[PDB]
Amino acid sequence: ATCDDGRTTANAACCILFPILDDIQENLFDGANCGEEVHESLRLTFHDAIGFSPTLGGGGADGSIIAFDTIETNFPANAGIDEIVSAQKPFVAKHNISAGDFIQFAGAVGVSNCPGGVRIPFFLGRPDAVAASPDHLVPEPFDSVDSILARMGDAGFSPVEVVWLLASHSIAAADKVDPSIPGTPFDSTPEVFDSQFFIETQLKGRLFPGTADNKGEAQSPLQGEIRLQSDHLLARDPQTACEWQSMVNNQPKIQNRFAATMSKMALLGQDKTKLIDCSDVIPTPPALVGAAHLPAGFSLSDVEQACAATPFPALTADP
Ligand code: HEM
Ligand SMILES: C[As](C)(=O)[O-]
Ligand SMILES: C[As](C)(=O)[O-]
Ligand SMILES: [Ca+2]
Ligand SMILES: [Ca+2]
Ligand SMILES: [Fe+3]
Ligand SMILES: [Fe+3]
Ligand SMILES: [Fe+3]
Ligand SMILES: [Zn+2]
Ligand SMILES: [Zn+2]
Ligand SMILES: [Zn+2]
Ligand SMILES: [Zn+2]
Ligand SMILES: [Zn+2]
Ligand SMILES: [Zn+2]
Ligand SMILES: [Zn+2]
Repeated sequence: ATCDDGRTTANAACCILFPILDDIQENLFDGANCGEEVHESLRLTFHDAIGFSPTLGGGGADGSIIAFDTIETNFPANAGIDEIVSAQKPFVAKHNISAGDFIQFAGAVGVSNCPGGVRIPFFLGRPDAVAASPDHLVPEPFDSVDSILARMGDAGFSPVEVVWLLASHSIAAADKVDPSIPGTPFDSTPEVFDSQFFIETQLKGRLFPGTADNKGEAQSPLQGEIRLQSDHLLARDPQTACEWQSMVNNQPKIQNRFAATMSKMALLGQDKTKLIDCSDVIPTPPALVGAAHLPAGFSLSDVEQACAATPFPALTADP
């Protein structure tokens, strides 16, 4: 199909997305960059979708975190998310798509701006949210591995799928974990969707980049970086350590698993056979330019190898 302006897409119904794409690319993403708003919007896709529990309720990827923001944004685990919700609200008001669709669309658009990134499958047609998420559904950085795997499992994700989804932390920072140093990234390349995150989480911790007693924070190996206690544990726990290490310098796996699992998350609470596939409106992501590697002055002796079956891979070091 050919839309009013000459752009094409497989299903004509997808045409309404093109002006929305242009609007968000300039006005939310600072001109199609992989920056702060991309990161927050990708976080938002998760804090929307994971509000889903067979026992407790919540409609999943339904736009509830916008529609019921007054409730959801005051949950402790949602600290800091009010900023991006308030930034997305005017676009949702202005355009003719549901908040659930908008959140997933903005997340997939944003991720496509990141070198090494992926086009997450996107489906159009979610109805407006009809309930707030229950509290206590979003994993927290001071939660155990057992707790996180049980929560994500409750929502339908296996342990390997949790690791795959945490490739998100390759383009991410924290603002509230240590509010003395807001905006500190989880890897040395927060504007590149790469395996740096899985390498750097495996390094021996050395320092706290800000203050030293924050709940849910572990030592970081690098002054410009913050480490979550949840990521420290997942990189090391016998349940997840071997999958974690398998991501290192495995960019094809990161891409293919992240996109597939994000699609599954984007569809929590929904039914893709009632939705329309609009994946071809999402832009083509830029490529990686070079290999993930150790930071300057590090070596493999700085890696806390945690997988019994398989030696951590050789890596070069930024010299
Ligand atoms: C599995 C358990 C997870 C835990 C415990 C966790 C925890 C956290 C924490 C504490 C922050 C920083 C919040 C702040 O202080 O500003 C954060 C940021 C973020 N998370 Fe995770 N998260 C998890 C899974 C996920 C998943 C599945 C996604 C997939 C979309 C995701 C995407 C992000 C992004 C992109 C950021 C950066 C936000 C920003 O830069 O402002 N997270 N997460
Ligand atoms: C039950 As919980 C994910 O708030 O520790
Ligand atoms: C004290 As809790 C179950 O919200 O991690
Ligand atoms: Ca929701
Ligand atoms: Ca990165
Ligand atoms: Fe509201
Ligand atoms: Fe913030
Ligand atoms: Fe580097
Ligand atoms: Zn900006
Ligand atoms: Zn922000
Ligand atoms: Zn519009
Ligand atoms: Zn809780
Ligand atoms: Zn908790
Ligand atoms: Zn942020
Ligand atoms: Zn364990």
